[PDB]
Amino acid sequence: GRMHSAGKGISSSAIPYSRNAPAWFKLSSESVIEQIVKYARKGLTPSQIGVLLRDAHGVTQARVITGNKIMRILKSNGLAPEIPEDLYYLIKKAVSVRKHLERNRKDKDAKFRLILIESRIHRLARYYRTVAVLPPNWKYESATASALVN
Amino acid sequence: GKGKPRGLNSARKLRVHRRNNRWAENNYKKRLLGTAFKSSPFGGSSHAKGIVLEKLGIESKQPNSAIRKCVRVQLIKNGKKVTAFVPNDGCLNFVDENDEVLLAGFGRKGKAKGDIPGVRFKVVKVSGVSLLALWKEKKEKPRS
Amino acid sequence: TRSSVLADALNAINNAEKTGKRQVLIRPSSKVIIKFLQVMQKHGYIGEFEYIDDHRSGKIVVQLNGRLNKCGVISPRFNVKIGDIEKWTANLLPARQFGYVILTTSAGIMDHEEARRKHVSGKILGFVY
Amino acid sequence: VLVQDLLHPTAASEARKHKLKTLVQGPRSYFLDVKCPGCLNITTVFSHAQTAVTCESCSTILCTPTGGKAKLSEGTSFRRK
RNA sequence: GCGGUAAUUCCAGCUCCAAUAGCGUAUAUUAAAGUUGUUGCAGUUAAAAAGCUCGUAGUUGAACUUUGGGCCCGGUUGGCCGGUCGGAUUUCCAACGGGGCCUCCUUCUGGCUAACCUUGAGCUUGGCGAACCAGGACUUUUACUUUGAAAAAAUUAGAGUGUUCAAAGCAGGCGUAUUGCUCGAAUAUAUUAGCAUGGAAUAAUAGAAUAGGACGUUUGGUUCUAUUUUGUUGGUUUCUAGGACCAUCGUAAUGAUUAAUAGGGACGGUCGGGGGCAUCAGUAUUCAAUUGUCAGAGGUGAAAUUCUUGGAUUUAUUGAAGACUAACUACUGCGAAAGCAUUUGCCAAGGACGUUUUCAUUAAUCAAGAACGAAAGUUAGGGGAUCGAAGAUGAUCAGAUACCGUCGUAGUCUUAACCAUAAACUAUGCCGACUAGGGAUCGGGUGGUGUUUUUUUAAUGACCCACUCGGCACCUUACGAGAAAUCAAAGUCUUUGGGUUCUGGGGGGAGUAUGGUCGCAAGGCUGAAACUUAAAGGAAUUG
RNA sequence: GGAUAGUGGCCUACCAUGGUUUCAACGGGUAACGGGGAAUAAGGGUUCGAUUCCGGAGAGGGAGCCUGAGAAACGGCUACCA
Ligand SMILES: [Mg+2]
Ligand SMILES: [Mg+2]
Ligand SMILES: [Mg+2]
Ligand SMILES: [Mg+2]
Ligand SMILES: [Mg+2]
Ligand SMILES: [Mg+2]
Ligand SMILES: [Mg+2]
Ligand SMILES: [Mg+2]
Ligand SMILES: [Mg+2]
Ligand SMILES: [Mg+2]
Ligand SMILES: [Mg+2]
Ligand SMILES: [Mg+2]
Ligand SMILES: [Mg+2]
Ligand SMILES: [Mg+2]
Ligand SMILES: [Mg+2]
Ligand SMILES: [Mg+2]
Ligand SMILES: [Mg+2]
Ligand SMILES: [Mg+2]
Ligand SMILES: [Mg+2]
Ligand SMILES: [Mg+2]
Ligand SMILES: [Mg+2]
Ligand SMILES: [Mg+2]
Ligand SMILES: [Mg+2]
Ligand SMILES: [Mg+2]
Ligand SMILES: [Mg+2]
Ligand SMILES: [Mg+2]
Ligand SMILES: [Mg+2]
Ligand SMILES: [Mg+2]
Ligand SMILES: [Mg+2]
Ligand SMILES: [Mg+2]
Ligand SMILES: [Mg+2]
Repeated sequence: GRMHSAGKGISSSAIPYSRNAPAWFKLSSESVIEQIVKYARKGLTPSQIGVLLRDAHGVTQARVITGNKIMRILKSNGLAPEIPEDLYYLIKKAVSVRKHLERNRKDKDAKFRLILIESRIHRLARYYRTVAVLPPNWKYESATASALVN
Repeated sequence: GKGKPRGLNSARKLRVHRRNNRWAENNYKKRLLGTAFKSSPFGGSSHAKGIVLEKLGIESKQPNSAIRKCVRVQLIKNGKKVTAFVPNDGCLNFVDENDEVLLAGFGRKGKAKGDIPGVRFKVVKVSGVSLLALWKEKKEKPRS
Repeated sequence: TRSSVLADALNAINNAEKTGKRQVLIRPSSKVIIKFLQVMQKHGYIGEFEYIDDHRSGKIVVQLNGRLNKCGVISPRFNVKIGDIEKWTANLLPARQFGYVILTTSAGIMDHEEARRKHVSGKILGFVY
Repeated sequence: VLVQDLLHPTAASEARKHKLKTLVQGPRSYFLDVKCPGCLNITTVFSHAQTAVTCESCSTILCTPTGGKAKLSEGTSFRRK
């Protein structure tokens, strides 16, 4: 694996077998969806929303507490971001590494690593265009990348 | 995956790949380039007729010491010059000079036959009277 | 990545038979796995095998025995016609009185003889002998 | 070897196996029920909490994130859930 | 290969041998050739893994969705009877796959109304449309495979048959031979594409996700078309008949597959001689100034060039320059490779780990196209302390324009821009899977009344033990491979198929010629032929 | 619209800027007429097919045309070239 490296580290979550959970839960999903949306109203992404519920409260997954997923929960309430959370993070890393090169001409390491990052941006924009979540003729460019992050 | 693609829809790769590597063969090289037409003093033919120019004292390759008694022949149809061997014991006497001789290869398919350097043709007929028949004194060379 | 689960599954079956074992673990146990082994166990080459149902893709544990000689996959799965069955069975079978060529037809998965008994053809999956 | 029961292995070996490479993968982690000192305000927390979790009544601390399990507060009490 | 004075090899005689009305030679072509390699080659070292990484095209790509229907035969799980004292059986209700036979399909307008509830007394007057048809609005599209028609004749295989046999040819054969009779002149093969047709496993494709989604015996309405009748033909109408569209009451378990020991990303604590910029230090080397002292010092195998009583070397004191970053420093770390080690700060990045977080197949490998790419080299500066291609000398020597000694410019250093090479080597492309044991170590983690230091005492930190994930490696053996050397990969390859990229086809000529192309240039990339010829090793063995 | 026996940029006027292409266009070579077939082949293949049959082209090279149902005909005609 590790498309843009040589690493082969298999380090990931292990979802429990029991698709119903946790068998010691407090009040049901009617309050979970209310808490998920309010964390979404303050700008937290589903990754951050899921982590906060997972540890601060007890939520193995919002996917077994509620039949839906967090992003679909946010999407149904009208809080889906203009770009998917993952793509927004590749873009910001590209903006950060691009500004670094503007101060350091000779950093060829940054040159190699910026190329790899944008290729991941391209392979996601291409994928997101087929799914129709992102509009077509949507292209990443360096000129508008900084304005797109914020 | 053994190299070569195995996809059911990769016949295009396999056929084109085979075309590019077929050039490393020698027979496929000469055939399609038509070198024998453009080179190899004959025209891709097995025999040619020419005029004897002189006699030669070619010496034998290692390990061998002998004189081979060949002749320089200029071909009729294209004017090219070749060296041809006169095979038999004492058959250089029948090919004296200016005669119109017929030549054949040596069976090495375009290269020198034995310890004779750079000679890839032999005399098969002098004055159109079948040189072999002269060595066995069966026929007589024409007077003119 | 993984392209054929059947290639990985059958390779695991052979490598356990080469080393003398009676069992092997199969991941990730596609549908064509069971159909391939279901044919294999009807001819006595493998016998009992078990499906461990994880919620991801499934697992298969097989109980082996020394009957099997080789069980592989021919990739790609060529289209074989009813007249071309002979060529496949001559090339990749040790003899013509035993061994089976597993090839998928429109009527499910079957051996080269059941195809002749039914006079149907299709694509080729593999071989066991 | 060459005859092993892969169907029902001993749990001692299953405890040794990585959480991915076992018979059926599952989370080795768990959820705590930590008693905040002072007011009861019983709350639940992840073992690898990964955030500085704290209660609403007295929002000082319950745990600290770490590269492994979460270290609990020095003075507190917890019950395995 | 024979032939240089005993030729089984030439020239002949004698004898023998092969094919034989034919035999030989030359060239081409086929088999031999698994030396074209789809089946079925090779790529550590013999020829060949591009220096490395990125990535449109191309090829390949985890798993997941109900099984025409019947009639018999026989197996495996179950199931009372345990009628034998915890062992097995039959007439059995079921499932599962085997073997043999016969083997609804989207509706409506209408007919045969059909198979007819049709029954008239034991052959009668009246059922539901495909079982046969004309039209109706819809119709998810493919690849694949079966079967059928078509693929001229001759030719190919092949049936029959008198050329006397045979190659042939399609003839011929049978009678009382006075009148005559009669069988044949088959059959098969024929890829691919098109047509018709059955199957629907495998591999794709589309649908219901800010529902403009489906059914609708319903309810307003808009629009269009239209036949037989109204008494005729046209110009207006009503319902009726048929589309289409529009809204809610009315029906639905209303409508989103796992979450890959695939991938991307997030987070938390780390980690490292990863990168860039600024900053700091060390001693050394050279030089210089000051001081004492003395005559040698340097170099080498031996010397000599060379510096020296105007003080060389050495000692002492201080300073400057530029480069390097010792010992720590190892079968250890990081990086795509090239490469990377004094110190601190700032900037951005990254692998591994942990994760009951998130997305959801975004993936593997890649023509064309590119980023980086040691050293040397180029252009322009800065720098120019060390060492130092050219050169001057002293040697050495038969020569020495070489090795060695003394000097010594371009460079070594740097900024800016080119260069694109290396034995850029693991002479091992990348991705994925499985197959034997052992210890050590790095990063993260897990558990343990373990040990130590703090506040004897907690947390920590550092150690110990067991285990685990990832990594740089090492040890043993061969069931395995190989041509051996050797190899846990170079294994799972005549029992030959996981995906994919690149390269090779006897040695040379030759990385030459030529034409393009890049470069300021040096040259890089691409790249033959004519001609030549049985002649060097990968590997081992004995000397 | 003209022309043809007819469709058609076949030709003409006007209008639009299209059409083919890494699934190899376009260009170049062929000691290339194409097939039915021939040689050799365990299987897969390789090489050949000017040539007894089918289709196409040509009458020394081009062009043009009469007659005729049918020819751009050549043992028909006209011109230039050799
Ligand atoms: Mg992995
Ligand atoms: Mg394929
Ligand atoms: Mg070598
Ligand atoms: Mg080599
Ligand atoms: Mg290499
Ligand atoms: Mg694809
Ligand atoms: Mg089709
Ligand atoms: Mg996963
Ligand atoms: Mg971190
Ligand atoms: Mg660094
Ligand atoms: Mg002094
Ligand atoms: Mg270290
Ligand atoms: Mg150091
Ligand atoms: Mg790749
Ligand atoms: Mg090279
Ligand atoms: Mg190399
Ligand atoms: Mg591997
Ligand atoms: Mg380790
Ligand atoms: Mg390492
Ligand atoms: Mg070759
Ligand atoms: Mg060669
Ligand atoms: Mg020799
Ligand atoms: Mg050797
Ligand atoms: Mg027109
Ligand atoms: Mg027009
Ligand atoms: Mg021609
Ligand atoms: Mg003809
Ligand atoms: Mg003509
Ligand atoms: Mg003529
Ligand atoms: Mg004419
Ligand atoms: Mg004539």
